Amino acid sequence: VVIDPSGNTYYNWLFCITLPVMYNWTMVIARACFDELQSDYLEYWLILDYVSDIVYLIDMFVRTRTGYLEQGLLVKEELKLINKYKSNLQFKLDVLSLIPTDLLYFKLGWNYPEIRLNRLLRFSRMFEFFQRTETRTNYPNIFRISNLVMYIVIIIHWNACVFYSISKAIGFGNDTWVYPDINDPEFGRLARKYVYSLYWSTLTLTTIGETPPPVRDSEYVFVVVDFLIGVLIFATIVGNIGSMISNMNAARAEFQARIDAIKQYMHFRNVSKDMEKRVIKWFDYLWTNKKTVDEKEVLKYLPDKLRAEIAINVHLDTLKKVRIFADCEAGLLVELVLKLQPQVYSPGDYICKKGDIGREMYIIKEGKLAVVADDGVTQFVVLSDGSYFGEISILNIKGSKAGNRRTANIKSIGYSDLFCLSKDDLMEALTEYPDAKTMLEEKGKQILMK
Amino acid sequence: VVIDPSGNTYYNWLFCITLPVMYNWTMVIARACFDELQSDYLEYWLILDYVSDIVYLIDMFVRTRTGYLEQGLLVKEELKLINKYKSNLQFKLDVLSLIPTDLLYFKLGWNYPEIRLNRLLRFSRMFEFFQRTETRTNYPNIFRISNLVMYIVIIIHWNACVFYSISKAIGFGNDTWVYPDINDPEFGRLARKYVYSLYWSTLTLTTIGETPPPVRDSEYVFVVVDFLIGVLIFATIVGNIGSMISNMNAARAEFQARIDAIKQYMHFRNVSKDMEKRVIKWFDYLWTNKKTVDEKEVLKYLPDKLRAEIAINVHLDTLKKVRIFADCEAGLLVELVLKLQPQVYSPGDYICKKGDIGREMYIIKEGKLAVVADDGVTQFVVLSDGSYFGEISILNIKGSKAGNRRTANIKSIGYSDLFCLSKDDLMEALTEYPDAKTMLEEKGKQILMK
Amino acid sequence: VVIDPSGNTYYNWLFCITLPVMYNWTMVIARACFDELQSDYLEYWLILDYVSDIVYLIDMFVRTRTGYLEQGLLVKEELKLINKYKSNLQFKLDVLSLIPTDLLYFKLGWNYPEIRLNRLLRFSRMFEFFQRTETRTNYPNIFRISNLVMYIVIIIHWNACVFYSISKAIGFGNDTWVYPDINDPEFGRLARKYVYSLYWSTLTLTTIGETPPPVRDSEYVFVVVDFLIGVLIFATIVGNIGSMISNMNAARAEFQARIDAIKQYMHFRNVSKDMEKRVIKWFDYLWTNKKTVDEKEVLKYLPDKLRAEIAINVHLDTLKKVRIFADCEAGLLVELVLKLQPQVYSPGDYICKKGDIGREMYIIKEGKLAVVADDGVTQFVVLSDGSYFGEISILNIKGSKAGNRRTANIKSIGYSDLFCLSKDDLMEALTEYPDAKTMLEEKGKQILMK
Amino acid sequence: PQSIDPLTNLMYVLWLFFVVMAWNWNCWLIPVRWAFPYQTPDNIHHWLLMDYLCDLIYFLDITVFQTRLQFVRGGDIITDKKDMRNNYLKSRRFKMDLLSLLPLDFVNPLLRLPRCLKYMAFFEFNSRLESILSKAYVYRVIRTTAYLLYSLHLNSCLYYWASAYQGLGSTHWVYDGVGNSYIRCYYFAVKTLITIGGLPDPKTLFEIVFQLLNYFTGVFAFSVMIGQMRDVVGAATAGQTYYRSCMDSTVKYMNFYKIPKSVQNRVKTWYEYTWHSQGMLDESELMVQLPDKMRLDLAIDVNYNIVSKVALFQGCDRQMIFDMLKRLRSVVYLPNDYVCKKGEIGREMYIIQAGQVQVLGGPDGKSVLVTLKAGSVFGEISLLAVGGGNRRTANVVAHGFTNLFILDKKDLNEILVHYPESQKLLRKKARRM
Ligand SMILES: COc1ccc([C@H]2Sc3ccccc3N(CCN(C)C)C(=O)[C@H]2OC(C)=O)cc1
Ligand SMILES: Nc1nc2c(ncn2[C@@H]2O[C@@H]3COP(=O)(O)O[C@H]3[C@H]2O)c(=O)[nH]1
Ligand SMILES: Nc1nc2c(ncn2[C@@H]2O[C@@H]3COP(=O)(O)O[C@H]3[C@H]2O)c(=O)[nH]1
Ligand SMILES: Nc1nc2c(ncn2[C@@H]2O[C@@H]3COP(=O)(O)O[C@H]3[C@H]2O)c(=O)[nH]1
Ligand SMILES: Nc1nc2c(ncn2[C@@H]2O[C@@H]3COP(=O)(O)O[C@H]3[C@H]2O)c(=O)[nH]1
Repeated sequence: VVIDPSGNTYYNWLFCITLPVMYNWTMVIARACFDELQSDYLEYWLILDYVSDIVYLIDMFVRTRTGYLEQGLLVKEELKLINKYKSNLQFKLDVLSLIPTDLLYFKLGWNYPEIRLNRLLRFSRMFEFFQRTETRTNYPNIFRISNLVMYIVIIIHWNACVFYSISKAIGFGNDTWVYPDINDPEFGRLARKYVYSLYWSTLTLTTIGETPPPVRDSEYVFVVVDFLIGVLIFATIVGNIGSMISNMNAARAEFQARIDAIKQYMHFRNVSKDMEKRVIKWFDYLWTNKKTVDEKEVLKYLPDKLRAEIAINVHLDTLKKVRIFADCEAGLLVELVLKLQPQVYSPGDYICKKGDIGREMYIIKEGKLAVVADDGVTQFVVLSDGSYFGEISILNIKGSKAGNRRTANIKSIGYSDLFCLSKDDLMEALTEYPDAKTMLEEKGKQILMK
Repeated sequence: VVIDPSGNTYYNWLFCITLPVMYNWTMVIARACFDELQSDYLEYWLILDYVSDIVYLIDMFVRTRTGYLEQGLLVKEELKLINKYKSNLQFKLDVLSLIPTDLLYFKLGWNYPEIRLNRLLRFSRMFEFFQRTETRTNYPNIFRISNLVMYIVIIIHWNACVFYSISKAIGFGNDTWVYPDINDPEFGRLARKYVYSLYWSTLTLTTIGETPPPVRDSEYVFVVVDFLIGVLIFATIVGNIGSMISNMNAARAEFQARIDAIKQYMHFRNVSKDMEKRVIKWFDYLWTNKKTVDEKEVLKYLPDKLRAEIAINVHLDTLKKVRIFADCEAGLLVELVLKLQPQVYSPGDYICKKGDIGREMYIIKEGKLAVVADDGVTQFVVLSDGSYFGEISILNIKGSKAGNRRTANIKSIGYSDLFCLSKDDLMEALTEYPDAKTMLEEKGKQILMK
Repeated sequence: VVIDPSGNTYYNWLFCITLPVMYNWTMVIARACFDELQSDYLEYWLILDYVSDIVYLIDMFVRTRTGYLEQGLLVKEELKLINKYKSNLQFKLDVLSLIPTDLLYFKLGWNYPEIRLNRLLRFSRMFEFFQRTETRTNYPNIFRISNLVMYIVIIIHWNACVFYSISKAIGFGNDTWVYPDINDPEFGRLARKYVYSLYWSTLTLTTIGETPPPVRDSEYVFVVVDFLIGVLIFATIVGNIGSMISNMNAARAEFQARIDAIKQYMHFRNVSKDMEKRVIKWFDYLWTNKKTVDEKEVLKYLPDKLRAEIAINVHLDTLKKVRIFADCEAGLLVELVLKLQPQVYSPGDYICKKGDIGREMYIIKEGKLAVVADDGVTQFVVLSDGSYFGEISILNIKGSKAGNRRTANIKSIGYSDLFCLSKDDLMEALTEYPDAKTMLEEKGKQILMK
Repeated sequence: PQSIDPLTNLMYVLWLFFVVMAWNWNCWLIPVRWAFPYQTPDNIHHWLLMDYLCDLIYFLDITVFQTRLQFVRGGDIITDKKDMRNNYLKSRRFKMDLLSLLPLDFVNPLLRLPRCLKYMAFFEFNSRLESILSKAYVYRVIRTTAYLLYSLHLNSCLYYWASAYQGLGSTHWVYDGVGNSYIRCYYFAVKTLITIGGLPDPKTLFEIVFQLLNYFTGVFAFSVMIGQMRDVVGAATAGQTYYRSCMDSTVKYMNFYKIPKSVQNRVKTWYEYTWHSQGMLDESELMVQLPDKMRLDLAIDVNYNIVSKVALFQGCDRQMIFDMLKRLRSVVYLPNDYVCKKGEIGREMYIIQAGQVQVLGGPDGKSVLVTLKAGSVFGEISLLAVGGGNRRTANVVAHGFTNLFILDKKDLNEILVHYPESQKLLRKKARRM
């Protein structure tokens, strides 16, 4: 056996069925409208059509052997898979796409390859493969842009075929609007036929004009309808490509808009030039060091399990040095790694001051910190990455000199990333884990007595 | 070494390397496609190319001397900077850009400037400048529009060069689509060559048309591809420019949408004419003094510290007039300003009512406020800017009657800007400083007894 | 005075000064470029220029009598207003606007009316009026389209004048691109001259094309530059139009997305079909009566004192019918409406159930609510508009037969919308007024005793 | 019948569609008969018959369809031939309908120009169509397409009037008179309102003024058209775009920090399963948008009986049950995820909405000693213990994708402090067990 839809085998077969579906959606109408294309390379079209039909049969075989998800579990029962497949409209589409219409080659002739237009009814495999591709690829916006570009290309190709077939129905060279006479040596070439039809289709679907104006009323109707198709469908896909490119830089535009609003605020309230320069320095640091994105807003939809595993994988090295994690009973970390919030401090920021209410605990992701003196010029000791502090004032402690107030002032030399840990979150994690509470109380006592 | 990226010297060098990168991105393809441009100014192009290569070498030196942020601190070790820069893709792009391909002139001749196309590979430096300028320029929408207009000019000029080169490869004057024969006196001029190619490229990239139709298959194919380029990439840039121009007044867009929603509520709800006029007057005052957008929403994307001294800097002139802080220890304002909430009051609005519970400090930023008698007609002395009122109720004292209530009522003579500060925030600010606490207490008791 | 800027007199004078500024900004360049326009109506242009200059003098007099808000109060001092005006850049722009350049006529002749181009420097007044209009119009998007169309027409008119000036400098009729020969009777018509120039400028500044191609190099340069300006103009038009479309359809798209999300939630879950129908009908009732937006998230921007009396004026008929509100004092009604919450109810929601602890007491502002028994069909009493229930569960009586629980069941009839007051908010308002804290208890005791 | 509900009657939607077709006939055919010479006396009776049929539709709507439309003024008023009709007569709809039915006989089609003023019926029919018809962006595409078609229709009629005003074929700009007049004037309207160009250039002053105004209106109408289609596609694909944006931001976050492909594949699998099944990334954002009664009732109709089935919550007050139903957090689990671990402490109760879980035990694990289907509840004993002194007896895996509800500790405590009677009930239940 049973093919899993989320596996690589199913995606590989999605590509292997998208190739004949793209081949049909281009070349069936290409050969139907351009008769010379069908007649000149008819052996190649026969081989490719037979291969595409074989792949269509194997695709219907796969659809009887692909497992659906019933109550969250993959179904391996072959009868259930076959019944599910045949109950869907996809089975009807596959049967309609694989009715053998090539027997009409023996009735209508070899120059009528539109008889296998029903092979276009495998478009759902194309769309399923494109939905599955953008999930797997590392450049989903680029792939979406290319897919919409492809849609533009196939719509232009279809309109080129329709223009050539309409010129054929009216007659080649009867007036200036239609494609010229085939007996012309330059305009009788198959390459010139398709390429000039593509040129007309591109100029009309982009609403440019610059083509011979219509003469007959049917040509006027078709030109009006094609310009309308180029204004409501083609311009829509062009705007969709523009919207995908806008969605590429959605976070970039949001960050820049926030910067611009802050700068407008500083411009109106007559903020001093030094403070404006240092705000710009903070934002330049934010963009340069790639800290413009917050893991809280990006991962807010993810569960606690997946956010926990991602945050352990991101913060493995910095949480290794922390004493309460991986040295104590070590079941605490999963409860706290969700609860840690990242904060960034500029050089010279005073993260806590003596006599200030300590409602939060800091774990140094990175950055040099310093337990400074009262004036701040003298540094007692430098805290490195992985160090944790602020634990003395966040908890009630026996023999507390001050209580609920910071005992030392710590300033960051250089920038610093810290895991802020609020008092309520720490108490939530520590009321259920007494060993970590005892260890943290002992650590707090060791510095507080000194 | 060491060059700080956040410094102004780094930005100046970003400009000084952006100039030769733009010079290359224009003139290399311009001289590659227009042979007369290279031939007629060969010595000037040689001097400018040597200058650009020298600036590229100095940019490589700056990149070796540019300090990166490791563990929060700036790296000043020379070998660390060499090994950091030498391990990036930027070093490979700089080496490939400064490959001395000019030795190819002797081999391929003086008519092949496209061997200097590798000098385009410094483009990221250019982009870095556009990231650094846009962050720091006081007119970011104007710079963004100018940057995308410059991108339009680059793409149009490149397509002009491509059109001229394709006409050269096909043959000048061979058919009606290509550039005309360059032995003609009018069209053989270099200025005419460039400006007609630029006119053709402007017409084609804007999907105007109005150019001679193609004759050859390759010409039709190139016109299809270039119209597709002009409707995808060029029109995406057009849509981005239109989105930025329509959103230059982003704060005005939000405020005007707010006015429109509130006025739709008024008109659908059929509120009275007098108060509709009152709300219109309030929002007229909000726009006239440009007090529309709130500082919390704009500044909430900054750290707590940065907002703290931003609020120090903005209100400093009226914070120094405050009796509570900046007079006793000059450190209480550093302790707590961000808890103050600015609120604007209309003329005649009663800030406090007689004998009610008070939970706000109400520090006056601006406006004239009057203590009123109970009748409402006769008013006592008018409070000035920087004064404080309402501190009797927020902090109660034992032994004093009606301490929790309001001693008097306050009327706004005009539009008053006040700092509403919660009572718990005042306790948190005043537990650290007892001298300011008792200084407030003495005057509060004095005005409370009588 | 002294003229208040927020008054309607200032807006009327803004229109009365905008008319000469628009007249200058269009007709000065119109007469400077079209010589027959200046020559044929020279007396009318002299009269209109003198009138515009007189209105400019009166406008500078107005800015000496336009008060500004310092300390929230309008300045009535004449000398202070004069110094405030003269310190502004607008005084310099107005003085430069009214430098008498008509004397240069006697040096230059009457065919040079560009000498009074400095009258354009009053442009800010023009902008200000439209700014004020966008704040005070009842049709904001109609005026936005009018403003955009007006600005594009001024730019197109200016470029038409520029095109005619370029045709004049090159010489009329020397090639196919310039305006044709003035000596020709058809082309020499002043209306034909201006209208064809405007047609050419509309074509070029909207990137339509359809103009004779340039012949000279300077013409090619100007057409490329003007098509780039037209790219900017068309992008501005498209962006403003699309932003208006988004602004008009924002509420529809958001509430339709809410409908789609709740539909997807109900289909994914196993919600019964009756509750699905009730949900869709309730949302449809909310949109049909156009009361989807809650009054908490729409009134939160304008201040609280304005918000309370907005709630008074909006729901005056409902609040006047309440036993609690406007009984004798009619003073609690102003305060309580802000903290009061709105909740809508489908028919048969069972707002209150017997055996449930009361969280809030409910104020019927609209709809008829019955007091049903356990059977759900028999109605004991129907509560009219402005009524109330839920009093005795959250209020405490020393002698109570119910242990903090609701005693009655209320079933909603006919799409009822009603107000709610929470229990903690009930105590907050209960500590305010003693008449309420005795009246609610004596009203609830009689209901509780039976 | 005698009194229909305009909000939810399909027959009223059909009649409103008929009124829409009559109004569309008037709007689309007044400029045709005004400009084009298609109202010759040979077939003038057809035009008069269809005009009088549309006027009869207008009269039927204004008399026997709009009068019997029930409304609400705090209650449903279905008073047949009473103030239900009077509300319609006091409404602006009746004023617009009577102003739109102005009789002008005097055969100029512009005298029927009041008939275009019955546009409120069109908007009412549209508003019914975003309600009763799912996938409503298709009708919005059709509506903006019809707006563009009508704009080109008006421009074609204006162009034919301009051509006949100057004489057909007098200039290369005007319509020459060869072939179908409407089709070629519509061709001019398409080449103009889309600003395609390519037309013969205007010569006389009237032609240049017409072409200038038509290009200006064309630029603005093309901008309106492209903005409308952009808005329709952006609103129709808003959920898909938001899901793709969140998923790609998550994916680039993992690729930034070099998350291994196993965890990345698990997160992508969660994203695709949540989007395909739930239709949204977080149901809680939808629930907080709703009124409180709707959210509470949806929690009821989802899992009220399933919650009430457990014996621990039996005997407690129903309002605590309502509150915990409001506080249940629905989360899906990938296959072979450890919902419970033996060493991990117990904090939360699991209520399987869908899927199967397996309790492992015995020698070295890997033995399904009991499997629980949808609707089961496990982990409730952890709710009883206070102070964190609870642990899972055995590890529980999710055999497949299991959507299940969470009632964690300090939330059950947060609603226990609201109900002291239930506090005593759960205290004695914890002491018994
Ligand atoms: C039908 O498919 C299309 C989809 C997109 C477009 C682009 S090309 C362009 C490029 C630069 C400036 C302007 C444009 N123009 C006007 C072109 N002049 C001749 C009027 C547009 O319309 C563009 O669209 C937008 C909404 O920016 C064209 C066709
Ligand atoms: N008082 C004190 N604190 C220290 C020292 N070294 C590190 N710290 C940390 O600095 C922190 C400041 O805030 P807390 O008082 O909460 O907790 C303090 C300790 O975690 C030290 O030598 N003395
Ligand atoms: N009663 C009184 N209050 C004053 C006077 N001057 C300033 N105030 C302030 O007005 C405030 C009104 O509210 P409070 O009674 O809380 O506190 C009062 C004082 O802070 C005064 O002269 N008399
Ligand atoms: N028990 C009872 N309640 C009534 C009656 N009429 C109105 N009510 C209201 O219905 C409310 C239900 O909730 P409460 O018991 O708190 O308070 C009740 C009263 O406010 C009545 O006749 N009997
Ligand atoms: N250990 C164990 N758990 C079971 C069994 N049957 C059902 N369970 C459930 O599996 C759950 C695992 O976590 P808990 O210990 O909290 O609660 C347990 C029960 O709810 C069983 O036979 N043994």
